Amino acid sequence: GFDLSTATTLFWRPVPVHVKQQDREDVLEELTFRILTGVAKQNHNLRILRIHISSDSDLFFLHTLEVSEEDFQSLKNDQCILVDFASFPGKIISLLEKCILAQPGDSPRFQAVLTIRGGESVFKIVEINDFCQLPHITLAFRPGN
Amino acid sequence: GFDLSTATTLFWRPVPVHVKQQDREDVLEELTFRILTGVAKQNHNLRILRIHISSDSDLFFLHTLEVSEEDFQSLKNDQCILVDFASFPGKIISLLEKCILAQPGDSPRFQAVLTIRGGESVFKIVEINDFCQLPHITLAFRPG
Repeated sequence: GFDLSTATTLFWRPVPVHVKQQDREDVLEELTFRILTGVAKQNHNLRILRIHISSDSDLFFLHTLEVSEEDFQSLKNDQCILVDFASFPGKIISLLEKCILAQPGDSPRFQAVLTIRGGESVFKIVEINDFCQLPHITLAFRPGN
Repeated sequence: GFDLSTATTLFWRPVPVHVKQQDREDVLEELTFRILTGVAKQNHNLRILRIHISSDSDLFFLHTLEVSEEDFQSLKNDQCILVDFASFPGKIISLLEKCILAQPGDSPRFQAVLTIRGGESVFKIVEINDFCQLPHITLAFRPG
């Protein structure tokens, strides 16, 4: 539903992700994240944020998230987000940066987690401090483009 | 149950708390927090953690939280706690210290949040950054 033609790519580079699957060991792999901002192909007046997860090893490992300004309102409440739709894609990049610059000796420590299931995957960026683990943001991705 | 005689207080001082009860203004008031450690009178091997929140008046009414090592197992799972029961009170104190030394111009900023909903009060310590608000720990308290 997203218009890839009239779209602006703010982010497109590999990001260290702990890919978790049920009844399987955790696989740490460099996954490619592409963050796009623009309007829908169905509506050129509705601003939609798009995040695409891909892989260099698996060509058809595709997970996609599309969030409009309307759905962000419910997401802002559940995630207790303190910014509006404008600077929201930027805050994702800031969190994604911490995962990239993450070091085993860092405290607190950030890492990207992607839990794959049947027909839905759950992506999140968590914090590992000296006490507990905190999910900074939780997003739901769908298979395909 | 809890042996008040053989109990050690590790923390007892007022803490700035943002009362987020109902849906009104973020009422700020310093509440007195007390963290005790001890064992059960029936089972000396069972270590017990006691947390007391107060408003400090002549009523001496206290909302208390009691977490034994058995209750800690269930608490460790939900809150994703990565430390043992021994270092657990010490980490709570550290978060309480951050709330006290917190300033409006800090980023990120720690603060204590209180919410009272029908008898049960929900206390949690959250982090205020440039993006969102994240609870580091969420504890339920009971009257008396």
